[PDB]
Amino acid sequence: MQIFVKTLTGKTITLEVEPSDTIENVKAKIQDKEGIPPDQQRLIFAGKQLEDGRTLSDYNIQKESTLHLVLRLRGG
Amino acid sequence: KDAIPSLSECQCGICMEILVEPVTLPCNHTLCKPCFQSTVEKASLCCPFCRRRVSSWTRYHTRRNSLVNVELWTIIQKHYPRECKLR
Amino acid sequence: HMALKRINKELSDLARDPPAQISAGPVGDDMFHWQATIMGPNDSPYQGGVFFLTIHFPTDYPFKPPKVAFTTRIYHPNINSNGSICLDILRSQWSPALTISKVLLSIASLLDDPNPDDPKVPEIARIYKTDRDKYNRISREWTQKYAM
Amino acid sequence: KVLRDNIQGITKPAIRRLARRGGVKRISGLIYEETRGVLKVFLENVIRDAVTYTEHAKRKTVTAMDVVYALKRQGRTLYGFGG
Amino acid sequence: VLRDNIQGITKPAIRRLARRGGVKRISGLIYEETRGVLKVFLENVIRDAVTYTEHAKRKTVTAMDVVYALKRQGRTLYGFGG
Amino acid sequence: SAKACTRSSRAGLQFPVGRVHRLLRKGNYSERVGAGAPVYLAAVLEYLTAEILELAGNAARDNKKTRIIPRHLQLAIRNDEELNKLLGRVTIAQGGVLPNIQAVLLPK
Amino acid sequence: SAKACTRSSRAGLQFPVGRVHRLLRKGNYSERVGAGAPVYLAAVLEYLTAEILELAGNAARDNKKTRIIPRHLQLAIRNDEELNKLLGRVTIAQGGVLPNIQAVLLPKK
Amino acid sequence: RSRKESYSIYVYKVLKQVHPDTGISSKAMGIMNSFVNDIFERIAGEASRLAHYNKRSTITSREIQTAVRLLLPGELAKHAVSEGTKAVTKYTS
Amino acid sequence: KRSRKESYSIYVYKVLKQVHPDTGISSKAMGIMNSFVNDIFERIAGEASRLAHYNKRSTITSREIQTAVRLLLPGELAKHAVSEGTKAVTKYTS
Amino acid sequence: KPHRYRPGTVALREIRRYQKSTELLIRKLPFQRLVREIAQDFKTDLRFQSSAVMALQEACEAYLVGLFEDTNLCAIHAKRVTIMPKDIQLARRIRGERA
Amino acid sequence: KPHRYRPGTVALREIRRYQKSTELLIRKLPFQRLVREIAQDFKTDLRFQSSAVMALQEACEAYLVGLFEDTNLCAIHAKRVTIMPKDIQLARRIRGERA
DNA sequence: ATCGAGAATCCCGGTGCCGAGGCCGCTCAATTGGTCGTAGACAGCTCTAGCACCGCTTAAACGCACGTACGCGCTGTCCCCCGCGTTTTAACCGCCAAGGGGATTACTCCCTAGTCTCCAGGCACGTGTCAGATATATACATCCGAT
DNA sequence: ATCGGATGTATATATCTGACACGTGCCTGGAGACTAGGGAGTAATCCCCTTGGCGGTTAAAACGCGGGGGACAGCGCGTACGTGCGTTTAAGCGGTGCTAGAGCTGTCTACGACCAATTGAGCGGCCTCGGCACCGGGATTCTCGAT
Ligand SMILES: [Zn+2]
Ligand SMILES: [Zn+2]
Repeated sequence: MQIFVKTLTGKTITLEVEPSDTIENVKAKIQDKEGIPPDQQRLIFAGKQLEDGRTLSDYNIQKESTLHLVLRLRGG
Repeated sequence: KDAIPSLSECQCGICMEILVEPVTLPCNHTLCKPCFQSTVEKASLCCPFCRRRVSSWTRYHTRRNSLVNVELWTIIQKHYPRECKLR
Repeated sequence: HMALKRINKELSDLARDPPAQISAGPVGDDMFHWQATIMGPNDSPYQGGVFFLTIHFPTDYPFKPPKVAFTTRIYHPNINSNGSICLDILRSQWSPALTISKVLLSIASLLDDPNPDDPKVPEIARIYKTDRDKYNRISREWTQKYAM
Repeated sequence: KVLRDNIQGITKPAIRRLARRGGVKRISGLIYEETRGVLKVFLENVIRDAVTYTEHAKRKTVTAMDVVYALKRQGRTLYGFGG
Repeated sequence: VLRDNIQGITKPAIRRLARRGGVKRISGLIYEETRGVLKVFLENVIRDAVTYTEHAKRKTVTAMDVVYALKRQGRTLYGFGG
Repeated sequence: SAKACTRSSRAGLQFPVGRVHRLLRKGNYSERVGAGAPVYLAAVLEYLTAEILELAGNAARDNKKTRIIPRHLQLAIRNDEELNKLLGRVTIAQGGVLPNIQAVLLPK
Repeated sequence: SAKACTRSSRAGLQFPVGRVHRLLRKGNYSERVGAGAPVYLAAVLEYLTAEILELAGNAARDNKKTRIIPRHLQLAIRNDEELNKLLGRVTIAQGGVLPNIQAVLLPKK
Repeated sequence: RSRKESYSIYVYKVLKQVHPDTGISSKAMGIMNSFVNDIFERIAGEASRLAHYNKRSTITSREIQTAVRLLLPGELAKHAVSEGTKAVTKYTS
Repeated sequence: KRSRKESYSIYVYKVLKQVHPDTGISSKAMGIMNSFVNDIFERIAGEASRLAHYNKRSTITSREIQTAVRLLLPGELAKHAVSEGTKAVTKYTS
Repeated sequence: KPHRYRPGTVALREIRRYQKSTELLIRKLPFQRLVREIAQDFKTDLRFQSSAVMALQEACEAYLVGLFEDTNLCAIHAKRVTIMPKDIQLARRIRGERA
Repeated sequence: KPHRYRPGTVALREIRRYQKSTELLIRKLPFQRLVREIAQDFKTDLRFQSSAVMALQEACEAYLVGLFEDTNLCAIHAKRVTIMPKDIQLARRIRGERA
């Protein structure tokens, strides 16, 4: 698929994942394409905090979805 | 002190200008009155070179109105009058 | 005003004596805005790394400290991804006596060795502390990704 | 609209009457200069506190409430003027 | 039962206290008055402390209670808590 | 100031700010407490502590000692004027009294 | 009690109890206010007011007047031993002072 | 306009209860209001501090009783304690 | 182990190190300093609360603390304390 | 031939008369003017309610009466009917007002 | 023939020594017994922490030192060097402790 | 004015001890991010009274003269704290032993803040009237030079 | 020892006026019923520390005595303050003009309350070494009887 992620800096990033793909593969793709450490991300889908236990198939992400990223980081 | 002052030492350590109404800190550091009168509210209330608090001395001298040094002011204005008059 | 004249003396001072691996110049017409370059020291994991940073001066100088920002991206425990710099002299012991040359050389000195006591980024600092080779290789790949 | 040499308004008979209420039988001649200074100091303190209280509240007229509050703060609690 | 402990404050002790105060010559009738005023002060402070202990449903006094009892009377004390 | 750093470091103080804010809120002084009050209160407290500590250290150095003991605090508090007026009622434990002898008692 | 009349009359008092409860709750003294505290406070206030009023009334009757002016209040407060200690720092407006003269200042025989 | 509450009617009722054939002027009435407010503030502050001391978050009757015992002198404190206990006992039933 | 007990030891020690780098301090002085800090804090906060209740307001802004410091401390100390607080407020917000 | 009182009896009569009265003893206008002069120093163009001036006058009168009572006691203590400035200074110092 | 100091010239030495010292001036056990009896008057079978007794002793010492300072000042005001009880009553009356 | 002997105090060096500053592990409270009812900042209007002025009283203040009593200094006398020496007493330090009660956790229950609805108690306003202040005229306590 | 002015204070009676006591409209704050959850009462258990006690030992308290200095009583003085009266001054009171500013009201926007995840500042327990306390020796300095 194609998922658009909007960050607090207004950076446009498009990810190509699958509904059956686990969160680990998605995080690996994020690491490959961005290099940002994994511990700094907890994503929000429809106001629900993402948990690595459930896969993408449970969420059933619609096509062309906007994804928001917020998580506390010490140091600013 | 230093009855024959050089022009270079008369430079204020902060604003790089001839001293105007010098104020002598207990650390024997001299600088112009505007610099101290500003740094007492918008700096850490410590000597910029020595880095130690001078709150008690300033508090005592403020009420006594003994901040200025008449001797150094007079020697500076007589030795270098043309820098003082342009201010 | 007085800040402008102080900037004039300081620019003359930096012109007459250039610090090693350091150059400063006004990119904008306004004298408050500045740009500078940092060159990786030889005795450092970074080799052949040159970076550009911007300097913003407040209305009153040197009563208030300047603000330094890293336009380029550097992987360091004490520097965030955005480019903000966490330095003790910048905020804690800023004094009117200190000058831009001194703060830049202090930034270079801290760039030489991270300080784990006050970690800007905790995970990077701790992974730096655990093993040298991991931080070395991640810094190498990051600096070839960005610096060169 | 300046005010000068007005502390002398506290006349000698007034201080004599106050001492007479206090229970004084024979008053010296140097009392009438110490009493004015003492009164000026006390009034200075109370007026400073009252002016601070009316300065905080963004008002340009002091009130009996401010004076009562200042006196209560200083330890000289006052009754019969509000509170 | 304990009694007649007010005589424990000996004459030399009151003399030393007065010497610290700054007196040079002490009459022979000061001691009884000093004992009386000290007893009054102790009675007041101890009564306040005991009431503070009573309110807390405890059967032993604590230096904290004495500190607050002294603070209530207008005589603040440092170096013991608070 | 910049965000995502400790408030005590943002304000440049040494005394804690979050602790002062919590004490103000949970100490039953008002229903609501402003966001700027703790910074001001901690700044005032730190200034007073720095002043009294500096005076005590000066006294201790004058006494040829390297550690401040309550006697030094008593001397610093009583010798100064404004601090003495502020702390007129409080009693320092094991602090002693200032050396004062009336001129009349001195021998002639 | 019968839990039928008003709260002030339920406790056999004259001072209000609802007003005392409201002042305790909204006077930011504590997070919670007990049910029995306002009754105790109202009773104490009423009893103190009763003593002051009766002493002032007696001092006024001895003066041959039917109204209590502040002078009577000052006389009643200063004359009583315990009330003087309780109200040591209070300054009553237009109260005057108790009449006394030191024995040394009386005329010599 | 605005409404300014006071302790007027209650003080007048107490005065009539004690001395059935006397009166009170306005100045003495204001003095009584100020005195009642002063005593109330003293007792409330002492009770609040007592509640805060023992890590409590409520003001029961015993806190007010202890504040009354602390503030007032001997005979006054005993009489006030007795009066308050009687009032609360008659109120609770 | 016993429950934690809050105290102002670390901050007093840090300020002392900032003023006199080579000077130590004893434990009784720490107790005295902690009591003094608590006393000043209670005085200032109580005065601010009372003054905010006087003007029929529910919040304690920086203005109330400024006026409380202006009232409690002597004038010479009050001026410096007000200046320091104004610094702290104006530097924290930016 | 003219009749005059012995020095001292008039003072006792004034004391007895004044301890019975309860009005004010300082003239209103001079005290109001003094209060205005003191106030205008701290802040300019202030305005005063009448009740505030009356409260200040009452407090000042009560404080001065107390101070004079203490001064008279100090004077009588040293075997002196007359009061002197040293008595006022001693009373104020012992009360802690000057410290 | 044996050396003897003048009457009153060692009181000054004692003053100079004691105003320099900071130790307690009252023996621990007698004061502790006095506190215990005064306490057991109010309530039977109390237990006192050591710090409580120390705080009580410190408060009493400070109060007595202040009272003696004021008494000495009163005595010097009365043109004397000795201190007598009437000075103590005068100091207490002025301070308002007894009134 | 001073010399010198006896006694108290201050310096300096050496030795020993215990608590203060640093370190490590850990548990909990401050940070952060976002959401939402409301506190008061602001603009606008109303109408209270604080300020300034005027003119007519007469009450308190002022300055002067006179007389006296008392604050102050001086002298003399007695007695009582002070300084020192010698002796009796219990404070103080160390040590051991016990158990009472402060302090903690876990549990349960019920007191009260919160919400809504309804109604009468006190507040601002207006009115009648008598308590006390004012004036006028007697009667008695008290002070003063002198018998 | 009082005697008779001479004074000031206390007492008896008319009167009239403005503040006090009371009636009234009403609206805002107090009373009544139901809910729920967190605070407070209760029970069991740990172990800190406070009370109790015996032996040594010795600094501190108690008693006695000589005497020098200070508290206190009596006398003399001259000067500063009390008392009284004529005169100049400004408080005091009434009446009026006005506007600066206290005080109340309607909007709504931004500051602060609330809640869950989280981890790093901060507290409890240990430990060691240096700054401080104690002791021995000498140098320095007030002090007093006799010149
Ligand atoms: Zn300069
Ligand atoms: Zn310096």
